Amino acid sequence: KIVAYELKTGGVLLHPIFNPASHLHFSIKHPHTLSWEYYSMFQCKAHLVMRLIENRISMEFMLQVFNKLLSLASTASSQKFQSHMWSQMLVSTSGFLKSISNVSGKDIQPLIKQWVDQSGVVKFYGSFAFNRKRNVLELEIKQDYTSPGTQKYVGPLKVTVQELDGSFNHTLQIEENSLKHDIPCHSKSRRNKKKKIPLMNGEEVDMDLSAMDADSPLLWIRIDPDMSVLRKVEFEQADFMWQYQLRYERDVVAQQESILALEKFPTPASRLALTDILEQEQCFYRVRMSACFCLAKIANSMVSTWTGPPAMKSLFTRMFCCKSCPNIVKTNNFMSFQSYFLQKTMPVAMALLRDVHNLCPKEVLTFILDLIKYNDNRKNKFSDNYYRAEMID
Amino acid sequence: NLQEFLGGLSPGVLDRLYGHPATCLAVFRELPSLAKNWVMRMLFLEQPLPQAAVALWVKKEFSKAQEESTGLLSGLRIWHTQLLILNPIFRQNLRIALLGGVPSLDKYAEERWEVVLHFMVGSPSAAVSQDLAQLLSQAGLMKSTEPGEPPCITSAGFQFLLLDTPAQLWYFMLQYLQTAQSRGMDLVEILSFLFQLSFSDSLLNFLQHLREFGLVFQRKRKSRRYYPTRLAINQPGFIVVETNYRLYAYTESELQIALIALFSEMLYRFPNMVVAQVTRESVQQAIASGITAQQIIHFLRTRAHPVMLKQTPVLPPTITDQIRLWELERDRLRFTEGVLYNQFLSQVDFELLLAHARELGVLVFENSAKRLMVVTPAGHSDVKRFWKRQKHSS
Repeated sequence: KIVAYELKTGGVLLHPIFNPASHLHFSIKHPHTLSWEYYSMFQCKAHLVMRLIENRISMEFMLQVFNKLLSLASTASSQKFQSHMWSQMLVSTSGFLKSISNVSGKDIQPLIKQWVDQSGVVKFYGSFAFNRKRNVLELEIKQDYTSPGTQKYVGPLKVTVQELDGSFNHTLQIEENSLKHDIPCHSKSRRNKKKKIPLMNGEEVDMDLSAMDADSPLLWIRIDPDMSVLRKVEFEQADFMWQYQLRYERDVVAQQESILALEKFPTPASRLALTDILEQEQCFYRVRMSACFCLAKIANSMVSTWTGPPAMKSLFTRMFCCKSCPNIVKTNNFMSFQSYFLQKTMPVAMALLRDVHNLCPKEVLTFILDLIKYNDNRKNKFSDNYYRAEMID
Repeated sequence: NLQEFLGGLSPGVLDRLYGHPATCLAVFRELPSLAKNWVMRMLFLEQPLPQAAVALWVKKEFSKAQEESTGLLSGLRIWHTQLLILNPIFRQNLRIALLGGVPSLDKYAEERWEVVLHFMVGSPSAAVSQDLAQLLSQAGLMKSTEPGEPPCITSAGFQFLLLDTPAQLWYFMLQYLQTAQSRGMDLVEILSFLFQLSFSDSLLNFLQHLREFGLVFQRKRKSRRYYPTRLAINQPGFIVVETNYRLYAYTESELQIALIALFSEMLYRFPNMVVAQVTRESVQQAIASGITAQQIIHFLRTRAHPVMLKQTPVLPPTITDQIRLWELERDRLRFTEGVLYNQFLSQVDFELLLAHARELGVLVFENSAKRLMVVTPAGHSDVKRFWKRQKHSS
């Protein structure tokens, strides 16, 4: 939301100094002259910058800062002196930074100078190349700092590389003149023997390594995984790396960004990846709800190649319909709250299917109308208004 | 072949080359089977005839002979459609050609060719002739690079050496004509003499070169009259091959012993016989020099003693197979120049880039499973631009 708004119009400036922001058509000196979208993005950027301050100075020290502010205010709140002490209930920026420096011993003045006083987000364009001879991974990260909303980042940058030997984090120092970052790569001895490949968490899984390159061990790369800067990343992986990142990652933002990047690769391996995500309980439900729409877009792009039925129809009849009647939907029992959301989002994406003539097929429209006719809600303890409203959608 | 040589010519040189005395007859004899008769037929016609008649003038069976003869004679341009009357000049010359208008010599030719081959090989004693040496050097079978030192023998030289006398001489004369054009000697005038043999300053020099090759011999202190030898118009074997890679050759002329030593190890030399061994060392030495097993096998077969002619095949299968295997073991590893890009991302987008390097001729090997393509550095400035254009298209 904030990178869309700041690249759209100028930027949000937390803590201006009194104009400080002349790129935008109102004055930021008073709350009653702000646009309402600017007020909303102001609150949004403020809580993300506080998450960044928690990233630099750990969460227990952050809660100690907040407790110190509240304790000064509550010793202030019981005095009777007319504001000799009632102004300890008012916080400022300098007092907040001083309380942070009191509890932690680190000051955050570079982070405050970059993300508060400066009003911009950063844009990262990354591309990699694997050097087989020296066994290194040559990343190439360049910033677009000449757009109207952007600024230049010179700090450190975390990158997480999943190779066959596991998941390794690397810190890169991205100075102004930097372009190529050579990080080292590990072995490929988990392709010699079939062993399980260890993940970002402690677990390990069986991966189908037939799509991987023979010479490179690395399975996927993520630039800034923890969202530790206010950034927009445009990484150029290969399509099998996006499919491996969609399947076997233990991070929902990486699964979402792989869904978002698989729309450019309409190959049938990506259709298999999104269909395996859709069938998979123990995936987070908002990833499957995105995979519905991604599968609809991919299915629209590979018409005159699609083999069987329309997308997600057989999967809908496998998950939510009767075993004896495929075209009759099961009676509504909405007590699971994840297959309820997936059931009410799957025909909405299924209706975006189009034939070679650019008209929605009469197999999906008939399916949606049979979902509407055979709807029986006399048996669940929950209402049907959102599911029926999504059927109209 | 002479058919190839004459086919590789223009109409302007062809009609001039069709001289009255002999050419119209020498080129006629070339006509393999049927073109003789049709040409004879329409030797007396002053009126062209339709092509359909010629087409239907051969039965359905064996028509391929008709088409091949018609194509060959169309290439020779003996006639013109004129709409198939023969060329008037050729018709007149052919009508004028049809009722209109030694034991010491062969030995001399043999000895002269033998001494020529002795000079070709590294023989300390051989006939000396600067013109012959430079002619052989420019024929493509010899390179000197140093006038003071005697010229060595190139790879093609050994292959030419191992050829039989007829083909050897024919190829030598073909190269002679090709170099005659380069040096400026008129090709037509010299060529007509060869045809006339089988029945000016340039002529005198050409005849001198032919005499040096041994095809002709004036015998009268270089008089106008000449008596061509047998080779000018255009024998039992002596090697016995064992099953243990042993050759017993009844050779008295040093040329045969040298030729055998080129690909065999000599052991004994008797007055009327010589013993050699065909070992890996000698065979691979010849192969490295440039020979291939086919020439060695053909040479041994043609110079096969009558004793081993009774057995079929004449050359033992073990010897032949061993020679072939020895030649095959010679080459394994390779060499090329290339550059590799990677990360081709989209599957359907990488297939379009494969056709760009294949049409230009800079593609070595590809890979649709890993999206990898090797491009030679010679065309690197053209593939990258295409890739950039594709990226721009998106």
